[PDB]
Amino acid sequence: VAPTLTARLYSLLFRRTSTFALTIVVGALFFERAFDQGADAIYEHINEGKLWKHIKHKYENK
Amino acid sequence: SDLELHPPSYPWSHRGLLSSLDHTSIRRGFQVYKQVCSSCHSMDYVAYRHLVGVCYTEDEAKALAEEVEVQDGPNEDGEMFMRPGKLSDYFPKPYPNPEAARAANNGALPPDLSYIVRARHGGEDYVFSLLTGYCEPPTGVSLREGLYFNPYFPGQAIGMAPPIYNEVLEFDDGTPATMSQVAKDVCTFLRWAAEPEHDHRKRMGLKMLLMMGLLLPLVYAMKRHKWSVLKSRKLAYRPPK
Amino acid sequence: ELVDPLTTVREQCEQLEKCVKARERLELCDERVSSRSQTEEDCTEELLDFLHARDHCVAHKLFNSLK
Amino acid sequence: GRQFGHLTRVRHVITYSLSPFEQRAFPHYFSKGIPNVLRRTRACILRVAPPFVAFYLVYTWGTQEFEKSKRKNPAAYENDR
Amino acid sequence: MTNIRKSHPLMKIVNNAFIDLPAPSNISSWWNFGSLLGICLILQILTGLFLAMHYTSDTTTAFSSVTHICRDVNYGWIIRYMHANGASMFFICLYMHVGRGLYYGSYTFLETWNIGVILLLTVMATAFMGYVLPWGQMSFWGATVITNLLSAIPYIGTNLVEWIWGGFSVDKATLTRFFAFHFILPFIIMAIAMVHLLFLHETGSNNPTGISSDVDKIPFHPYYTIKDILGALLLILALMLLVLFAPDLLGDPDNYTPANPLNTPPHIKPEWYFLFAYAILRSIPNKLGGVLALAFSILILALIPLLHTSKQRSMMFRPLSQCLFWALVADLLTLTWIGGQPVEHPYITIGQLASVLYFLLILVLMPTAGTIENKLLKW
Amino acid sequence: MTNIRKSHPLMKIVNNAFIDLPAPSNISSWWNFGSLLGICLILQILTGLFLAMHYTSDTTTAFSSVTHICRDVNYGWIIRYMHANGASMFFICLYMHVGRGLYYGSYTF
Amino acid sequence: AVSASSRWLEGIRKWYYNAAGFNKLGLMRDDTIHENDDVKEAIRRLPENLYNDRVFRIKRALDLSMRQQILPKEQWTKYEEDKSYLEPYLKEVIRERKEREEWAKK
Ligand code: HEC
Ligand code: HEM
Ligand code: HEM
Ligand code: HEM
Ligand code: HEM
Ligand code: FES
Repeated sequence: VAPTLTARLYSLLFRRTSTFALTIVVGALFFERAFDQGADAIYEHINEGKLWKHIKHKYENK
Repeated sequence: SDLELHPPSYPWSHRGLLSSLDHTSIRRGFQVYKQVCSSCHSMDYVAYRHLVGVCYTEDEAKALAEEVEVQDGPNEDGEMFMRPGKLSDYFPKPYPNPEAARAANNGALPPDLSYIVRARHGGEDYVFSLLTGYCEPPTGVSLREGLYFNPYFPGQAIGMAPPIYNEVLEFDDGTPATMSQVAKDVCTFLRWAAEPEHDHRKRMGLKMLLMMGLLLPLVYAMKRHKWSVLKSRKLAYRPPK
Repeated sequence: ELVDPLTTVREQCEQLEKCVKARERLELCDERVSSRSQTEEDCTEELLDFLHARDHCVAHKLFNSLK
Repeated sequence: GRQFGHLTRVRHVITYSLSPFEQRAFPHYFSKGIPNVLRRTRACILRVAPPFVAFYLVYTWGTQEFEKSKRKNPAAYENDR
Repeated sequence: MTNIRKSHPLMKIVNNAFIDLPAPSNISSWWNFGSLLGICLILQILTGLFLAMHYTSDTTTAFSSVTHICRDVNYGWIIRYMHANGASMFFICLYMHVGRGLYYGSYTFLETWNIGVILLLTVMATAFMGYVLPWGQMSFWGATVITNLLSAIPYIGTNLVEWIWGGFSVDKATLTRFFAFHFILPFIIMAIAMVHLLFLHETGSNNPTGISSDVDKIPFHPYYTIKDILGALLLILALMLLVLFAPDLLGDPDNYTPANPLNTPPHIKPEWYFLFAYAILRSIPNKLGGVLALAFSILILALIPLLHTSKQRSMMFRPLSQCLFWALVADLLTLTWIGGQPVEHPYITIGQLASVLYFLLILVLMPTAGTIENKLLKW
Repeated sequence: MTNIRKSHPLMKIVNNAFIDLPAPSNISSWWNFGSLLGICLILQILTGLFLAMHYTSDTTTAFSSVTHICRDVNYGWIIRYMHANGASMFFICLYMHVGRGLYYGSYTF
Repeated sequence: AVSASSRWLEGIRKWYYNAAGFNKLGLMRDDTIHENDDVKEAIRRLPENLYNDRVFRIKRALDLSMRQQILPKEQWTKYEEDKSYLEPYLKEVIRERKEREEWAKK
């Protein structure tokens, strides 16, 4: 039997205070970069042809 | 003491929560102002900065801006300008002055329409109806000559002669121009006016929501985690008695 | 031409019951008005009501029907 | 004095408790709690709701009472005279 | 307290008015409010502040600046509404804080009450001036009304009008005087805030049960702090939810209309929360009568602690009065909608009805009830 | 402290940080300053305040308002200078407070 | 001027006395009293056997509030069940100021 990630991760990170805090400080970076991107479509995928991002393709670069 | 009518609520491109504006009609409805409302009612508050939001290419509306302006500039080097240059500029007012404005419309004072939506009760359908409705004077009524009978007007008589008929104009697209369409194509325009951020601002709405459902159960977990002890109490009265 | 969907949709709604119903009252008013319009009598009150439910019908229809 | 020390005098109480890790944040949360809804929701509801109902009537009552009073002039006096 | 970081600066010894503040066991969410209140106050402070920067009060120009604010200023629009949209929320945060007061009748604490009294009275007056700032028509006339309401004092009334005015009109002085007040004022309130807390830390908190809980207390730092953490942010949601999706919902005041001194709007009501007070103004035909009616009407709160007659505190064990308690609740909520309407007769009478109804509820019924329960309960 | 009006409101117990604050015997006028400082601060607060009323900052207009202030405003002139003329005095009140500091080197605290 | 109606009164008592949770919640009429400064002196004169058994309830009592869990309805306190134990000692102190006050008049 092998320790589930938690047993590992706790021994890995949450135990040592910084280490615990460290990945916490890490996670948000990629997160928001991933988060900001992934959500926008959900907004945008719903909003289609009503915005020059879609509209101005009619007249953009002439 | 008129029964105050209320406009039936219409669906809209923006009506729903996440429902956005569509600039295609917005572009068109502009021309209307560029055609019609520049007659009297002004809008003072927006620069030519619209460009790409109403889809106008930087050049497109700039060159479009260029023609709009053009006044004096030679008073002993003290000026304003012809030909606006940049986008910061606003529209020329068809009247310099309420005196000049009102007399021209003969006692009527055309309002500036910039925020007027937020002024009037009942959103856009107020106007779209007010656009639509013109009725035949009932038997037993008369009007001031300029006043034209619509129950939508509060006193139900308005000096505004109905502007909109089918094909008042030709759209920028070339879409066949229709009283209702010409009317309805504008109704998105001012809806945009008072809130340029409207389209943009909704983003935060979806942004915050999924952000929001995160933490509360999380918090809700933590709290309980502490309270887990208190609600777990036991008591024992074991008096030496 | 172009005929609109707008006024097009009107008649299908004003076809409905309460429309002509009050529309009769409009006559009933105006009929009574007709000679008696010498008196204060006027039908504006009624026509509001007619138009009131009129377009609620029109609501569900022609907006979807326009461009 | 020192807030906790001199509070009161107490004798022969005993307390029993666990680490929070010993247990869970949902010890039959659904199952156990859902009944509790009633005994509280029934407790006050006897004492509280009805006054509002009276209000709500008045809301429609007076409005309706208002409505006729103006809305139709050819009512008390019809447009005859 | 050996090497405790509490005493090392003497300052943090004071900080032990919190960590080790003992606390009652059973506590409704309804005790979040006291702490909840200050929250709004802070978050506000910043908003109107950065807003204060780009805005200017100049009778001709001022309103124009605002247009500039939500439009061309970086994120100018989110900010205006924030400071505003906190306001009503804050008030609903208010009454609740009061609300807990009587339902547990904690007003047994004596001058503390009176403090909580005055503390409020200023606050409403504050945003009143704050509401002038937008310089809307409804602002203008609403401003114009209440001073014109003041004048009725039999001898000295006159000057004080044009004294506060600083003239015959609503003009600059009237405005830009206030832009000091509507601004300078709330700080002193904050200064006052702590005082209102001090007294409470004479005796320690009150409970739900009207029973001294001293047998059990709790260190504050671990726990209620948490429930705060929850209780705090919850506010923000609706607060942030209203603001974006349906900004103008509570933005029921409609006037961005540049105020016309000549022109009058079809309707004048103050904003939502005054209105019952304003409603009661209408009631008395005597214009002076309504004044001593209106202003006194709230002053009753001072008078409550005089009327506690019972032998047990918290209402939740006296069922009968509880009815009155709720009975009063809607009665307040009633005057709203009446106040929410013009001056036609069916409402008028109805409005005329609840007025004297109102006092009777508090002033007589409440003191009357408990007496009998004692006798009923053999006390 | 029997029936002492210090403890009756708990507040005035704090007020006993002053009445009974012990104090040194030999003291130069040079120890007036600490208390002296706050004086200016108060008197100021009012002056710029009532001044703040009629004045407005608008880049084009603002300065003009000031002219209006010392001239057409009731006693407008006395007031402007006050708020101003306190200022430097206050600063000279300042350094002295410092001045006492080193000459007795009290910075040991 | 009540005899049969006297009997007819007690129901509402017994009813009303059941209409306030403390009968369900395990209290008495005594322990629910508002605080009085005499009660202080009163509580002074209580012997522990009396004093203590008052106490342990409150501790037990409040606890349920946090969890809002009312006692099993049988174990609820009953109307016939009563003890005024507090009041008689309360009664004495009352008279005491009266006498003093009375003398204190003149
Ligand atoms: C005849 C010049 C003119 C035309 C063209 C014109 N306006 Fe009208 N408009 C007026 C005047 C003047 C009034 C008020 C008449 C009166 O007061 O009796 C008015 C009425 C209005 C009103 C309602 C009055 C109010 O107080 O809000 C609005 C809104 C309005 N116009 C906007 C528009 C719109 C939308 C169009 C395009 C359909 C338009 N104007 C075209 C001059 C004009
Ligand atoms: C924004 C205004 C106020 C703030 C910031 C404020 C702050 C607080 C805080 C932090 C508490 C402690 C927690 C609590 O008991 O609620 C409190 C308690 C209290 N306040 Fe204030 N309060 C305010 C308004 C008032 C008002 C208007 C009143 C009375 C009219 C009042 C009277 C009380 C009372 C009686 C308590 C104790 C209530 C109890 O024992 O449950 N407070 N207040
Ligand atoms: C509880 C705290 C406060 C309340 C209820 C309040 C009241 C108001 C009111 C009624 C308005 C106008 C409403 C509106 O514009 O929609 C407003 C806006 C404003 N308030 Fe306050 N005020 C408070 C604290 C402050 C603070 C802390 C500041 C400045 C730091 C301030 C300054 C302003 C300013 C400058 C505005 C202009 C923004 C605007 O009017 O749109 N107020 N505030
Ligand atoms: C307006 C600014 C200040 C005010 C209102 C103020 C207020 C006071 C007061 C009331 C005292 C007690 C009386 C006295 O000892 O002078 C005091 C003492 C003192 N202050 Fe401040 N002070 C101010 C500025 C400063 C500054 C700028 C410093 C140091 C840079 C300072 C350091 C001290 C010291 C060292 C003492 C004790 C001096 C002694 O023992 O004689 N203070 N201050
Ligand atoms: C030690 C306290 C203060 C100092 C040293 C100070 C500094 C100044 C300065 C340098 C000026 C311009 C000098 C001049 O106009 O001749 C001034 C004027 C002014 N100060 Fe302050 N300030 C202080 C406190 C305040 C306060 C409390 C207020 C407002 C309540 C305030 C607001 C103003 C205003 C509104 C003016 C305009 C009057 C004018 O500039 O002529 N300042 N103050
Ligand atoms: S004060 Fe103008 S009508 Fe009452």
